[PDB]
Amino acid sequence: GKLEGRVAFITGAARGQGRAHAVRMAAEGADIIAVDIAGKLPSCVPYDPASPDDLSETVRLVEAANRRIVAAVVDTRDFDRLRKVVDDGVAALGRLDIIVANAGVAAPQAWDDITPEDFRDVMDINVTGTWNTVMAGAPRIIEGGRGGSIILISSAAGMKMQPFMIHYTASKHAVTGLARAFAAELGKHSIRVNSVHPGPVNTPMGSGDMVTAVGQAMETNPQLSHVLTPFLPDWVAEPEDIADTVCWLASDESRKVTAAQIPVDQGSTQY
Amino acid sequence: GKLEGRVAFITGAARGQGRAHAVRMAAEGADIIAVDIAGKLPSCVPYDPASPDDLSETVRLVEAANRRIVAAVVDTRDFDRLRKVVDDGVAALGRLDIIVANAGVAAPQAWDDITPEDFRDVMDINVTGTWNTVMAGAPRIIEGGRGGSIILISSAAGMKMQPFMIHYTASKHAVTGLARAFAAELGKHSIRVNSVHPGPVNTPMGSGDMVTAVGQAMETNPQLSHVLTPFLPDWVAEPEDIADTVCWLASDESRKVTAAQIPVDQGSTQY
Amino acid sequence: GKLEGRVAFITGAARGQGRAHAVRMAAEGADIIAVDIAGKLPSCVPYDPASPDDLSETVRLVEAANRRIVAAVVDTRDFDRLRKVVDDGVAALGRLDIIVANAGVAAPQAWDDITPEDFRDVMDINVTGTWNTVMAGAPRIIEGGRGGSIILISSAAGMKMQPFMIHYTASKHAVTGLARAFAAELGKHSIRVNSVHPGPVNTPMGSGDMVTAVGQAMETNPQLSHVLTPFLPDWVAEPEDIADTVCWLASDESRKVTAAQIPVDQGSTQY
Amino acid sequence: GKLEGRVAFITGAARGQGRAHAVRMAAEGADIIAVDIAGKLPSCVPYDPASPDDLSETVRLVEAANRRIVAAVVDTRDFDRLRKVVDDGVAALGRLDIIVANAGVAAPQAWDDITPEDFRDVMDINVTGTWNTVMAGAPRIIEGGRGGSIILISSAAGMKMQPFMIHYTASKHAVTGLARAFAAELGKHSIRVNSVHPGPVNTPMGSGDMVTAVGQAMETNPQLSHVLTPFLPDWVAEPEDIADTVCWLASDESRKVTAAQIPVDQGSTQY
Ligand SMILES: NC(=O)c1ccc[n+]([C@@H]2O[C@H](COP(=O)([O-])OP(=O)(O)OC[C@H]3O[C@@H](n4cnc5c(N)ncnc54)[C@H](O)[C@@H]3O)[C@@H](O)[C@H]2O)c1
Ligand SMILES: NC(=O)c1ccc[n+]([C@@H]2O[C@H](COP(=O)([O-])OP(=O)(O)OC[C@H]3O[C@@H](n4cnc5c(N)ncnc54)[C@H](O)[C@@H]3O)[C@@H](O)[C@H]2O)c1
Ligand SMILES: NC(=O)c1ccc[n+]([C@@H]2O[C@H](COP(=O)([O-])OP(=O)(O)OC[C@H]3O[C@@H](n4cnc5c(N)ncnc54)[C@H](O)[C@@H]3O)[C@@H](O)[C@H]2O)c1
Ligand SMILES: NC(=O)c1ccc[n+]([C@@H]2O[C@H](COP(=O)([O-])OP(=O)(O)OC[C@H]3O[C@@H](n4cnc5c(N)ncnc54)[C@H](O)[C@@H]3O)[C@@H](O)[C@H]2O)c1
Repeated sequence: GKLEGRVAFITGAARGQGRAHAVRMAAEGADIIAVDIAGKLPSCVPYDPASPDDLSETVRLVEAANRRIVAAVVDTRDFDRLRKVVDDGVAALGRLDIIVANAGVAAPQAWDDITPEDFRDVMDINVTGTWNTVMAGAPRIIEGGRGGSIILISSAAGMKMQPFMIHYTASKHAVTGLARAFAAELGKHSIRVNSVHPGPVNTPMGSGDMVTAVGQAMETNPQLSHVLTPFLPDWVAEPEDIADTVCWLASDESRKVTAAQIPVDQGSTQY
Repeated sequence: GKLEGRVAFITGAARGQGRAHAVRMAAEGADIIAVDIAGKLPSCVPYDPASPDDLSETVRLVEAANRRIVAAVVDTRDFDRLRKVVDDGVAALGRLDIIVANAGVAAPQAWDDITPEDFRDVMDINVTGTWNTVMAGAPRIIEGGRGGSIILISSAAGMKMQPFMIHYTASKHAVTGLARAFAAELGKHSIRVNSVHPGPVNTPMGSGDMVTAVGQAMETNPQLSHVLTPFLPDWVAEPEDIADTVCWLASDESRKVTAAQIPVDQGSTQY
Repeated sequence: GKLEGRVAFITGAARGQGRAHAVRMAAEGADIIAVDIAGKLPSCVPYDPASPDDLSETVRLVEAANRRIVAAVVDTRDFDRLRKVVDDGVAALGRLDIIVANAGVAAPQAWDDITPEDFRDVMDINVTGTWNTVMAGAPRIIEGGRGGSIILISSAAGMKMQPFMIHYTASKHAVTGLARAFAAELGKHSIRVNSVHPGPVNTPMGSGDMVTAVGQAMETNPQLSHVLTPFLPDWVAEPEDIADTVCWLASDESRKVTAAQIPVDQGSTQY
Repeated sequence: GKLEGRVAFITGAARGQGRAHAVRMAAEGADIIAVDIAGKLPSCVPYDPASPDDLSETVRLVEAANRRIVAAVVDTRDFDRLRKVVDDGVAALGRLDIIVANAGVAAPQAWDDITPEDFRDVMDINVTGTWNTVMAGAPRIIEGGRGGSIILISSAAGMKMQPFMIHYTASKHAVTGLARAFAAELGKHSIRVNSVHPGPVNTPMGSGDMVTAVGQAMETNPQLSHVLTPFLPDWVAEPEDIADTVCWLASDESRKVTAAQIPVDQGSTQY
């Protein structure tokens, strides 16, 4: 496997893309430190939350590949507990090489329906949770002295833009900034830091009231409806496609790639 | 003048570039709604704070140009107070056409010296404050039915990156995201939203211990010393050079320009 | 007048945007060196060519503003004649401060209908002609020892992309590269070099004949139909709108701005 | 073998990165159509040209990997010959899946030492040769009806800029544009088109008088010396590092990635 003997720390691992990364990296020989909030999301979020049962299933899948996994229910906004969990994982698994900062939320809203609390919540999770993840993981990669690879999941919205969520777009741009900023200062440790920018991905972020919320928002400005048009026939990527790119970024075959924005969007950022 | 009969809402107006904008737009015929925190900055900020007296001196300068000014001591993180101040100002001056979201802080710090507090404070002011500013002002532009122009002050850091301030670079990227996102949804009201990206500017953001904080950070990674190198002979722009660009963006001579990132950096973002 | 005493060299001056630059900079007090091919364009170009009479009309409009103007029929691909025309102009007018490299062509074609000759003709005009223009003018700017300002006209296509003209998008990207490259080496002379990226502009390039060509190419791929969608209500800028931006770039009010890509596209490059 | 049963068409295959792509893709199970000028380079080029013997050695290595290879000495500027070579290769090998447009030249020169001939030569090769490559291969990928993957080799210069080669920088931006424009019209055939942007690579592009040419150009503007500074400790990548990224883009593990600019530059485009 491409990641034999390695240990990856992955947030938002209970389902969707985060589960896809855990499962892919375990298959490549990595042991896993997996976290998810596994509970209530901000009230502007229209789809269903993840559950402790979801995270148990990620655990089951990773063990079925014969790898060790340390999993915990924790909010990426809770820096002290996140730091504690990472330290407990590393003590247990012996090292840390890879961070995937994947936990995030989306909430379609017309600009003038976004309350201060709404803005705060999305920014807190998508940016501060992302910064907390690097801050919990990086000193443990540095201590090993082997170099490493940190992948921050941004969005197509964080390279170009996405309409009907001012907070989300801001937050995903902030993630681009976090990648370039952490890349510059962590590069002397041979730690690569890169951001990944998916278009629409087939995950439970499409569940609950998402379709309705998107539908309602679009009505407020129909001129903005083609911002996510791809060049390929596909509008939607599978979580495995994102895991493909993130696996490559984790692997030694991207050892010279850092500070980069990697789109996996069937071309829509150039549309 | 290029802004006869217009009204501009300018944040961070007590000194530096914010004062230069007020003075420049006043000279152009605009009445002003000016706000500043005029007091203690986050503990990670190494330079000196502004005072209420700094804000009064901006008031004097604008009145000396024979223009009207409404001014208030207010934190851009305080949405409730900011909306009230804007609403009273617009009631007093008759309309709103222009927003310059200019209040911001900088703090040189090694990445591993940024506490959760420091990160939060820089993010809250540079992003949340910026968002609060548009939210308080844009409805007043809309109701006038004339279109208008909103300028968000980002940084070179928000187009490329700047080392030794993870929070700052992330926040200024977020500001790029705010300008594109607000441009997309407000465009139907004929409201332009653009961001401006200065390199170093000759302001009191250079005051107190800033040069010291800079050298101390630079010491942690000398390889990063040349990120801000210009193509022109000059490393530093004057606040009036930034006012030059923001005035163009406020004027009817940029009516078709929106969602843009305008650098004023002597070429450094391409260095 | 913002350009009193200055001299500007403008290509593609016979009509459209180039004429609007001449007229505007004349109104601001500059004398003008104006050239145009004023004759046949490559066969892939679907709209009507300019004529000697068109250039003569630009001359009269410039003379009407009480300015001096040296005008000549010349192909920007003709490096020797372009250099002599500049040299003659500078001998007559005393100096050179400003370059607007505006001459260019557009040709909608399905990717597989572009012949080698078509690709060559579009590249030669849009890239080599632009490069010849800088090589003919920049030595005379340097000679004066006053600094100066060079504006290359690219396109939204050269920031993002435009479908159905592989040559044109490539050429306009080359223009972004020319600007950054010349900015880097000419900056030591205090010569700024920037690129300007219009969306659709209301000029003879966008004639009926063009519309037909655009419709034909579009039929080959309907999904690519919304690449030029604006955030503002207007899809088309006026040539005066572009002249507003290029004038600001020529003026001392942008003395710190170099290597920049300035869009005038109502938001479309972020759509 | 990530590429069993596939056929890749690779230009500049006699040595350096082109040979590394041939060798790697053959190891991954692909058969090869390989071309190289294998002779005289433009006179502005300071390093050593390749020879027919170099190309024969590439043939030797692919054959030793137990793969089939069709190789020819041909200039990418020659559309007629290049197309005929591709056609003979596809008649022999059965199909075409992958294109690596890698043939390119570099020439350090102060801006005012670039002759019209130097400019045209660098442009014809890096841009027209690249376009000719796609035009010769893409119809063949289309006729197979299986989708495919086109990788254009640009440079870090084509994402940011590189000093002391106006032509080179312009050509590599043009390559960025080509990737986007072709991605747009070929995506309906499930053909991805992407560009790859290396920083310095350890190849014979460093041979002959390259070191001298670089040092001499640098003397004309010492301010520009740090444009290629990395965030990682290494300034230089190996051709295998680039082959890693091109291999990934050729593979099914980047099936949703198109119109992307992929830097392999240790972070220098964000420096
Ligand atoms: N789905 C898309 O179309 C799409 C497109 C672009 C980007 N993204 C981004 O990709 C990432 C993966 O999301 P997904 O599509 O797998 O959606 P998902 O909602 O199925 O997965 C996200 C997971 O993160 C967890 N999470 C959310 N907030 C958290 C917090 N504060 N602390 C800890 N865990 C938290 C959720 O419980 C959930 O398990 C997110 O960063 C998202 O913004 C998604
Ligand atoms: N000076 C530089 O080198 C530089 C470079 C790039 C960008 N910028 C940005 O330019 C903008 C203006 O900065 P400046 O150079 O004039 O520095 P400055 O400190 O002189 O002026 C900033 C002003 O904003 C005010 N302010 C700060 N936080 C506030 C808050 N929460 N609420 C209300 N007011 C607040 C301060 O009191 C101060 O008066 C900032 O956004 C800054 O980040 C500065
Ligand atoms: N009109 C648009 O929608 C649009 C959009 C983006 C960019 N542009 C760019 O704006 C610039 C000006 O174009 P325009 O809209 O005024 O169109 P236009 O055709 O009216 O003007 C272009 C002028 O340049 C001249 N010209 C063309 N090739 C020449 C050559 N080799 N040498 C000398 N002169 C030459 C033409 O004769 C014409 O007078 C061009 O670079 C064009 O690519 C136009
Ligand atoms: N070496 C670097 O530092 C570096 C950095 C960034 C990008 N690049 C780019 O990478 C690519 C590969 O170059 P390399 O580094 O392996 O150097 P190289 O000179 O060793 O390889 C280039 C090969 O292309 C061939 N070639 C050149 N022009 C040709 C033409 N018109 N027709 C056919 N073949 C031709 C040359 O003969 C040579 O064998 C080029 O596009 C180059 O511009 C190189």
